[PDB]
Amino acid sequence: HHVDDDDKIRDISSKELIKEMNFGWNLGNTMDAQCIEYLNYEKDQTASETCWGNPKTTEDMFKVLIDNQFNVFRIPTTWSGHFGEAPDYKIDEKWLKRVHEVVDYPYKNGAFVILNLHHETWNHAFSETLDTAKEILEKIWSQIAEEFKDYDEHLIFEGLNEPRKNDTPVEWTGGDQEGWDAVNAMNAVFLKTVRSAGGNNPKRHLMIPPYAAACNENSFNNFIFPEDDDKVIASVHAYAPYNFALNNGEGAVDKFDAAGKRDLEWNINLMKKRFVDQGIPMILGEYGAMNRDNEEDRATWAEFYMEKVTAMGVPQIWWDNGVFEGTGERFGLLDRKNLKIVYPTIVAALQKGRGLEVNVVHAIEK
Repeated sequence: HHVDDDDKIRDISSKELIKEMNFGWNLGNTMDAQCIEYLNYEKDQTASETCWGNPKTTEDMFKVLIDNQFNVFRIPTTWSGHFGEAPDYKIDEKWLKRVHEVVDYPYKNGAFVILNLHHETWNHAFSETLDTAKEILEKIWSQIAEEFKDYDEHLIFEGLNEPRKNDTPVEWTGGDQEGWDAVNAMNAVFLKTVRSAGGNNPKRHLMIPPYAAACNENSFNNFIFPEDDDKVIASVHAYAPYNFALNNGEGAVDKFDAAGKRDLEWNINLMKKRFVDQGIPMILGEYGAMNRDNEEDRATWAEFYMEKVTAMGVPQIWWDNGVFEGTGERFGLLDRKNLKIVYPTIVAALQKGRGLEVNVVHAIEK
């Protein structure tokens, strides 16, 4: 130990590393917020951060979550609108500086941080678009890898978010050959680009999604996961059971019933069979259940899903968009302005289901 550098990145496998993860939270609707048309990014390259209504991110927001034993923070980040033309596609310096500031909030506090490319307009899973998309991917990921090359293993890159065939019948059903081929080609570019960047990047842990990051047989069966790289993790998003957790139309329910339970087990089984049983590390980078004024049902669900993915060594990361009111997706858990856990029974259910001591700190008091 004694003579080791403070900069050094541990050479450790993703399967071992993820045993250090408790469970996670996304800074949603923030660095991913995309208001290219409404705002004027050329005149203020970091105003997008608060354009969907969240406050400007602070270090104390992460400290509250750490106090509750969250230790992986995903920072979904939309680059589109903040970078220049071909052939350099240069990221604007002020936007990169702010993204760097936000990553440092959980990072400098010793937690895990995932940084991705989020609501990109240019990386859709189409054939006639793919050449450009690979070119941009390469240029963008080079810059980000260069910016953070000195960061240790706690900073993970997730190459793409939900790459898919936007506005076609196969957008959300798991895709088709054109989409599968495109997502595989883009993932391999991301992977090649980081592994050959400077500093710690060769040993950085890297997440790649199947098509749409979808938990579904089509996507899973057609996803190509790399040989002999022990530092790659599959990225999957799964708000199951959809009718309870995320559906705002006719099939929606506010009760976690015996059928929602079976639907979630089925989904967990698909991940188990595709990844855990194949010795592939995976992280559920998004999940959540909206508030439908049903705290006890959401607590039971969250404990159940946590205990099920914990029972298999898979961490999951709550999607928190800061939204608590309205019709629309109420995934808020942290009140970012008052610095309070709004649904402490949900956080207790995550601690409990993870196998941790239950201790919810900074609860609202109602």
